[PDB]
Amino acid sequence: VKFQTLYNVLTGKQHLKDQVPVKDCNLTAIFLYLKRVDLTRYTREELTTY
Amino acid sequence: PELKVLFKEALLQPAKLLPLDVDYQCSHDREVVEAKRDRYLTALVEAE
Amino acid sequence: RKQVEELHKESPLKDYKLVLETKVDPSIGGGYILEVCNQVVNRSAAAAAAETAALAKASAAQVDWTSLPAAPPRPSPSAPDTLIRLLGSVVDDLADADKVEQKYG
Amino acid sequence: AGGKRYDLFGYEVSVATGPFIEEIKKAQFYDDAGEVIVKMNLANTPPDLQTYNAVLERILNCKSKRSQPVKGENKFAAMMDILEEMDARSGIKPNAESWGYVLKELVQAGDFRLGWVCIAGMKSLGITPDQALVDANEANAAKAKAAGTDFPAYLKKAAPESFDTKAWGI
Amino acid sequence: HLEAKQKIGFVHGIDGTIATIAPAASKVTVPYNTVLEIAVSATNIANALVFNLEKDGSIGVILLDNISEVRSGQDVYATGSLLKIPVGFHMLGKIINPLGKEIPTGTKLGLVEEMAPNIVSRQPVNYNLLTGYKVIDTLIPVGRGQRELILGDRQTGKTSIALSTILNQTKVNNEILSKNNVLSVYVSIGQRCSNVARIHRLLTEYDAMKYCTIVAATAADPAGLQYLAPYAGTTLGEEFRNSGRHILLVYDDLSKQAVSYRQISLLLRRPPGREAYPGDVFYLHSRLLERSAMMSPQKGSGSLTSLPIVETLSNDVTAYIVTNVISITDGQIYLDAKLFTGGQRPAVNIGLSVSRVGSSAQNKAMKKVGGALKMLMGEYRKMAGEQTSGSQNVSPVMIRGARCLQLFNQKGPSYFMDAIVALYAVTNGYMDDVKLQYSKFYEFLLLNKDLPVLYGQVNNKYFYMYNKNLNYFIRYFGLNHEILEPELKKYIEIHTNLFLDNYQSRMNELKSDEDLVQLKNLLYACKRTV
Ligand SMILES: Nc1ncnc2c1ncn2[C@@H]1O[C@H](COP(=O)(O)OP(=O)(O)OP(=O)(O)O)[C@@H](O)[C@H]1O
Ligand SMILES: [Mg+2]
Repeated sequence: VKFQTLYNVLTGKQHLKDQVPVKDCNLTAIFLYLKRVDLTRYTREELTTY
Repeated sequence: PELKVLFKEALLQPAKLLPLDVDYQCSHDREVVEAKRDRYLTALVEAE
Repeated sequence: RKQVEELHKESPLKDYKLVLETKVDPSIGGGYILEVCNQVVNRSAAAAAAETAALAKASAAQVDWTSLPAAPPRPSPSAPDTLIRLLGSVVDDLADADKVEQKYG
Repeated sequence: AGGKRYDLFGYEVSVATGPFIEEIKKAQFYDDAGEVIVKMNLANTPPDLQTYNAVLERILNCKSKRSQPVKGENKFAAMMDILEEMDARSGIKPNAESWGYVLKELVQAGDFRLGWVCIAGMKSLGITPDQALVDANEANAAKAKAAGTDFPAYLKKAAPESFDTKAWGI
Repeated sequence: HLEAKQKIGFVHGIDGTIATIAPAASKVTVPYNTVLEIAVSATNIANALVFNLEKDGSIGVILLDNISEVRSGQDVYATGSLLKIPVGFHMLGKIINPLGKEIPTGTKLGLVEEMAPNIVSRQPVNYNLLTGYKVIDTLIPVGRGQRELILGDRQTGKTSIALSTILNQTKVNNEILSKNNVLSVYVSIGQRCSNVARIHRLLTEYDAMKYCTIVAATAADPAGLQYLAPYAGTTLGEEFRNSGRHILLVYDDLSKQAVSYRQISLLLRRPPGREAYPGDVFYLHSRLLERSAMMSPQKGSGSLTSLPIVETLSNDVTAYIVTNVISITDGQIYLDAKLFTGGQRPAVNIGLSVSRVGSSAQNKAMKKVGGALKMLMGEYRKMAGEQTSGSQNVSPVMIRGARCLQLFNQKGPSYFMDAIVALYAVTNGYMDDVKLQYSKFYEFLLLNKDLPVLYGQVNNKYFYMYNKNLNYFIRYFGLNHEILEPELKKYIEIHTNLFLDNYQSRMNELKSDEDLVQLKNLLYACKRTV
């Protein structure tokens, strides 16, 4: 059930409250797309700026 | 001259001045804390 | 049987004899139901499934995995005086800006 | 305790307060002291000045109102609402020890203007403040005056000469 | 494992919320006012209370929940106990049903119907309750245990007073110890679910939900549940009352509870009475309101305040339920549709309002200001009507009265320090040279800003407004004390002078239409933020 909900969050079919973004740190603390999560760990500003 | 020494010390250890542990508990995501840190550094450079 | 006459013993009257009747219910296909001394006990698959589902379902609803950010408590700021000495005007602006930025990002 | 205390109705109340004071002194979060008083009034052992002073000592010496922190907790508002309870509600009048704990809290917190208020209240009530506290109060005042921290910054900011709901911070 | 269910019979007839239960077996007994569980389905269970037991074994029943699901052939079982609800600290922060069910959003069982304390268990009140509004805290004081009525027309400001009173407690409760806190319960009867959700979101916004709980009996919800809700809120409060804690309780509103009881009675063909009501509605509200009391030190010195709400019709206090509640309550807060439409908000009519007990609980610092403003308003009510546009007058009475009525125009709860000083200035004439429309700005600029600190007039030693912990010295010593009085006078004098010189003159100097609109916007903002 919860695993299915996690899979739905990664799929984007189900979203979090108050429009919270999906991140590995965010996901870890709650509990091709996966490569995008590991990317999500790294700071966005650092990636774009550098 | 004391004040100049304090600016040099503050630039050398900007993070030491802040309470890192409190802010780190508080922020769910590290990125938020990082943005706060960047703004403080820029403000000190503008001050001097 | 054991449950039957034990329930008959728990009853206020036990001097009287005990008779047992058996019936069939289409709606429920598992378990039995027993009635003695105007006391009913339900031990059926529909009823049992509903009870077990209530425990699991209620736990699942309490967890509320979907849409569950975690926010820690905030202590007093206790900002150092030396910081404030260097830039008193702006540091105030930055402290107000921080909270807004935390909510937006 | 040969003296016998009575309620407004004339019923007898018990002065035996020692075990509750022992519970207060053993506490490490200063809301449990209030919980002690709540369990104490139910036993018809209405608080005495010694108990309120133990509560004040507990508020001062304790680290937090509770195990977990609280938004807006102040040791001073507790150590003054309890005195309002002492004087107004219960009729008991505080002593120099009570105000002394209050002034210790104000000195630790760095608030110096309210420390002068506490000093003047002590003096108007015939109480002699401890000079070790008022000297530290004046020292904190000198510190705040030297660095311009005598007041916050948002007060000394120049006001908007033009009237605007956004400029006035509303 | 061993748990069993006791069957008392089957349903025979249903009529709306009411029902009749036929016994299954002779020589079976059901106790009176006991809840009964109807076999709705294999898992779903209803709940229903007895009101009469007949010679024939037939039982009258009031269905509290799941009336749409009840049918005739269904089983009926007996719990064998009174109607009880879970109560405690854990129930706080949770909107719930009267029975105890939690209504979701985006061990200790207390009795619903319990006798009120006797005269020896009670006590005259000594501590106040701060509604956050100046009219109430000044002239219509509210003690803890003092149940004071709110009367008003539809859309007049009745619910907002109770919500602001609940919200005002958060700022204090976080500071002081938990014993002197004011927890709160809010019973909504007959109200729309959207309004309850808005109330929940607001209380969660201001972080007042941790101290507050809500009982919901909407207009769509059945009638027995609406009749039962305030008794359940009183049950949630009685635990904190008898446990030495204090608590507040709100009823929005008892005028709709009576309609639900009228449904229940007339569906049972009970002999009606005045204005269609059975005649026992007085007892219905008295059972509820007498439970609100200030308990004796023998009983913990706790408290249970009650701010009920009642809907008049065309400003008529001579209705039946209104007088029935005034005959029970220890006061009255009369809000008027005329003043509400006339911009005065809260629309309290001081003449038709009174607090029979709050003078004992009022703080001395507030007591003196309230005596002064009471004299002032008793003069103002006469000086305003005696002229009837015969010839205007420029006297300090009418001036100060108009200034103070503008101060009473208040959108949300105010702090005690913020409440006194603004009225001290008017009673003592410091706010006489300013204009009417520039009173709110004055107050805002006095409290949220500090002109003396801004312009360097730092001659005062401690009296300022940026701290707000000075309130607890004002609450103990009083402003008329030798120490706070001169510094207060100097602060207010400097504020008046700097206002009249640097702000008011610039206001009068403005003549551009866009500037006047900008200023009116600022004044409407000051009318809210204060
Ligand atoms: N002091 C005030 N200032 C500005 N607006 C107010 C004030 N008091 C109430 N209102 C407004 O009046 C409207 C209704 O207020 P409230 O909810 O208290 O009415 P009510 O008496 O509950 O109405 P009803 O009896 O129909 O439920 C709301 O829009 C509210 O914002
Ligand atoms: Mg309303």
